[PDB]
Parts: sequence; structure tokens; C-alpha cells
Amino acid sequence: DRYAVYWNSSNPRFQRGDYHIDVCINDYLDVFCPHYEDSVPEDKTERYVLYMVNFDGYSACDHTSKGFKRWECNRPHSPNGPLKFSEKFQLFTPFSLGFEFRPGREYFYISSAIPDNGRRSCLKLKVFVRPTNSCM
Amino acid sequence: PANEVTLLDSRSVQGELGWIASPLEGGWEEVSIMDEKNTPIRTYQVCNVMEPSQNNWLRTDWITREGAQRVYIEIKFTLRDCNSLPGVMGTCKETFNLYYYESDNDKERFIRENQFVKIDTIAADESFTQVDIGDRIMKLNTEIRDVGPLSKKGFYLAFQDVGACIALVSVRVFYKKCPLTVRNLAQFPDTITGADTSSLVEVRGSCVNNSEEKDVPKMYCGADGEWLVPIGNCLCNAGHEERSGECQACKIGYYKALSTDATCAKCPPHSYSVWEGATSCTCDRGFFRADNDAASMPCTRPPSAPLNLISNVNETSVNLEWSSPQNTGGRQDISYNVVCKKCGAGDPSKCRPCGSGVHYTPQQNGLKTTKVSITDLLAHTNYTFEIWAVNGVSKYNPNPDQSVSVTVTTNQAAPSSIALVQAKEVTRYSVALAWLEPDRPNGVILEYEVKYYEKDQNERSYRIVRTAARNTDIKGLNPLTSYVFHVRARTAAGYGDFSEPLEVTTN
Repeated sequence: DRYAVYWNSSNPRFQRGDYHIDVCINDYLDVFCPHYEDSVPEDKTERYVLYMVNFDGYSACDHTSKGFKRWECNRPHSPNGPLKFSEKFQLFTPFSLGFEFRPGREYFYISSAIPDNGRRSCLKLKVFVRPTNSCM
Repeated sequence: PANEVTLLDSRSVQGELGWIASPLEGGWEEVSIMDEKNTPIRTYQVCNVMEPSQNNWLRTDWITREGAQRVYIEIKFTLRDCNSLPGVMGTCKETFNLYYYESDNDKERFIRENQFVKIDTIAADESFTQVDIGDRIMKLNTEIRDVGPLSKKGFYLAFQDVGACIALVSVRVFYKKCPLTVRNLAQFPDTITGADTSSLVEVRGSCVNNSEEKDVPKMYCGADGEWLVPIGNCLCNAGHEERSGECQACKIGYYKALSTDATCAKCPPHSYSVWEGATSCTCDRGFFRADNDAASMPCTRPPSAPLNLISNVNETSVNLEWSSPQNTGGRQDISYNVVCKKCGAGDPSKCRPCGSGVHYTPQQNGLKTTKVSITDLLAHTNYTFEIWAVNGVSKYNPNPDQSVSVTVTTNQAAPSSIALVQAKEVTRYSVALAWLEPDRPNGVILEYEVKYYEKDQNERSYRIVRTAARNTDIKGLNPLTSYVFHVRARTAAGYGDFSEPLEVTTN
């Protein structure tokens, strides 16, 4: 039911590039920011700003006039382990800005480094919502 | 952002809110969406409009009162119109219930679903999102609800969904406060509001360290979070001015002796400037001020000795005469002290003071009259009297450097009448005069007096000139008029006698 994704370059799934997840209606997605110990001098530390882009933004790694700002991995030294961000794959959202999800469609996510990549290659995640026939 | 102190906030939370939801699955969800600019918030959403029967609970963490009476809750929420969404009417709702429970236990494991106290069923006022299908626009509805009075240590908050599609954006938990203000020279501290919106708190604030409470200072703490019109005024202490709302010290060259509404007055004439925050401007060397004298008065000088002295002797008594002193200094209170020395008898300076009971008819010492009389004296003895000019400040000031004195003898007779008088130069405007010293002086001759009165005419005013020399003249006299003159000898002994009536007619 719940899907856990650790957002870091050290992860073997992200290194492939073709990292995709098959999700159903009313399912959850948990994104974990890269957590580092106090001994780290914050130089090797990774910090990313997440964006929800389209198919054009997925291949070109651009978020300007193509996507919207989602979450930010600003402080790596969080008290209760890594920073957790929740995303529900609901059909209808009660919140005014809250993102809706449709069955049998693809949704894309990208991340840009704060210090940087230089528009060469970005850490990307492909999200596909399975139709009503596939989900029970 | 406001002056109100916050207790619980969705923005201020360290990482996750961590709120207990009953049921856990299919209930309230911690779906977090970022708000502009760079602000992470924990958003609680629920949309179970389809299912027939709906019951939902969302309990907040421990909220401490921190000495508060009434707490104001501000909830930011997004809704969905039941007609705009497909489904049966009634299953979907547009209202949600709010609950609160008072507790003393810090970390409570579980709070009963029945023990909660309902506040109000909240709906989105004024407008609510449907939401519009064409374009997506954020809501601007924020609902406020008050809760009080509170008795226990703290409280817990809950939310109830009756089948609505609701998204709780931000939950602001604050309590209304009166600011720390210094009005009417008195300090007033930060105070909590009353148990009700009608309630007011009487705040009696203490005055500044360099001030004294003339009237009891008090104010009223309004429920809105603002101070009311002051009752009672405070005035700054002596040597401190009532400027800038806080007690300030008097500048270098300024003073304040009494706690009055007036500012620090400048140092009076001839007064030395003291340091910052002076009670009274100190008197510089050579100038002083009396203990019973006012602080506003300038520094006064001691008096000079009276310049002229006239002495007259009797068989057993003596009379002394003197005029006003040259320099008063400033003070009007001038008295005269008569001191007996008895140094006249004998040539050396070393002498014995007047130990015997010397009686005085006007006053012994501190005489306000310009004339003194000594009733008793010893015959054949040489005495010396010192007329001391005493001021009201002369005691506080150093003893006067000099005092005009005269050496006189009791037994010695007054000088006799002058033998002859002769006019040396007679003109139409001026008449010169020359005379001999009396046959029997009985002491050293000090002064000569000449009388001037009209003859063969009406009794005029007899003019008397004072000359130490035996030769004198007159300026401004009418021609062809007869005048009579009299020369009188004056010594330390006393009053002499009139001379030969010399009839001299103008040329």
C-alpha cells in the first residue's frame, strides 16, 4: 500500500535512471531527504529542491514554466531521522492547491541541487497510476 | 506577527506534528504541501464523501496554558462543494465540529472520545472553493473561535469530520496580551487578559527608581490586547526632571531641590556648577548661603564694616553712632554686635577683655538700630569698642576680615570752644575761612564742623561742612547778603562747642 523512496545519489535505483513505481488509487508515497550525522562538515552533504514536472521537463531536467515547487531538503540534521514528505494518490483533494491523481496516467518528479548539476543530468522519478481494472 | 503570544502553530512545529487520528487508516492524513515562500507546513486532509456513515478524530499534542485565562484558536481550512462533486446529497458535508479537553497530565497516552467538549460546527465564511475546474485558485477563509475560562494545567484540541472534503492548512493557538508601557512616569508590566471578552484587569504598576508616587498609578487591561486611559500620576524625585517619559538627571549647571512639576532650574548668580543630577548648586569660595535660606536664593557675600563712626562721652556712660555698610553682599538682614576690648589703657597690643558686667540699654549684640548706648563704665579708664557688622550668612561665611573700631576715654572732657575765626578770601561768589585749634582739646582733634546761616533775613537751614583741615571754602552763594559762621571741634571724646559768631557779608 505504502511506497518508500530514499532520495539520494548513493541509492542504486536512482543511478539506473529508469527508476519507476507502479501505484494504485488512494496509495501513499514517502520521500526521504539524505540524512547525515553531526560529524559530516556539510561539504559532502546533498540538498535538493523537488519539482512536479511534465514529460518535457522529465527529459530536459527543467522546471521553469513546466512544473511547480513541491518539497525542499534544506536541513539534513533533522532530530527524528531523515525528513519525511507524504503524498496521497487520491482522486479528489479537499485542499485548494492539493494535487489530484487520475487512473491510467503518468506523473513526473525532478530535483535540482542547491550548491550544482549544471543542467546535465538530474535525479528523476517516474510515477504511473494503475487503472481501476488493475487495482482490484 | 501580532503582539499576541502563540502557544501552538503548524509552521513552528519541529519536523512532524505527530497527531493521533481515530481511525488511523481511512481517516485524517498528514499530506504536506509547501507554501510560498520556503515555509514547510504539516497539512491535514480528509475526503471520504462517498462512504455513507462518517466519523473522524484528530487530536493535537499537549498545549500548556502558561498562566492564560482565554485562548483564541485560528483555523485555516479548504472545502469542496457537494453539488460540484458527483454523488448522493447528504453523504457529502460542508461543516466540521471542533472539540477541546482540559487536562493536567503532560504526556497522556489516550484521551476519551466522549470526554471532549464541543465548541462550534464550523463552515467556510464568507466564500468557499468548489473547486473551479477551469483555473485553480487558493482559498482565503480563516475562522476564529474563543475558549474560556480555563481551570486545569493545559488543554488538547480535536477536529470532527461528518463526511466532508476538508483540508486543514494552518492551526494558530494564541492568547490575548497587554503591552509593557511606561505612562505618566510610572512603569506598567505585560499582563494577561480576563476570563471573558467583557472582562478587564486592573494593573497597578510601580514607578521608576528615581521617582516618588504622588498618586496611585493604575490601568485596565482590555480583552483586545490594549492598555486603557491611566488613573493616577507619578512625579520624578528631587534632582530629576520629568522629561522623555523616564526620570532623567539635571544637566551640568542645573538643579532641582523640591519634587515639583517644573524642570531643573539653572544655577543662581555666583553659584558654582555641580555634577549631573544636582539637588542645589553649591556656593564657590568667597560666597556662601545660610541653612534657613531658600535654595532658589543666590550665593551671598559677608558684609563690610560701617565706614563712619561718631563717639560721645558722659560722666559714667558712652554713646556710639554709625551708618549703613558699603557692601551688603545680597542679604537684607544686617544686625550690629558691640564688643568691649579694654585695650586702650596702655601702649602694648596685649590686653585683658571686659570681664565685668557691662550693661547696654538698646541691645548687647545683634542690634538692628544704627545707634548704641553703654550705661555703665569705670572712671579714669581707657576703653576701645568694635562695632561688628553681622549678616544672616556671616556665621556660615568666614569671620569678617575687618571691623571699624574707635579708642575712647570715659573720664576725659569734651573739647572747649574755638578761640578765633578769620575770613581770608571774600568774594561775590566764594567766602574762605580759617581757624585756630581749641585751647583745651582733651584728646587728639579728628574733625571740624562749620555752620552756615543767613543774617538779617528769615531763619534758613544751617549748612554744616565736615573738614579735617583748619581751612575751608564755599561754592554757590548769593551776593550782598550777611552770613554768620560757627566752628566746632570734634574729637574721640565727644561734642565740642560753637565758635565766635563771625558776621561776613558778600562782595
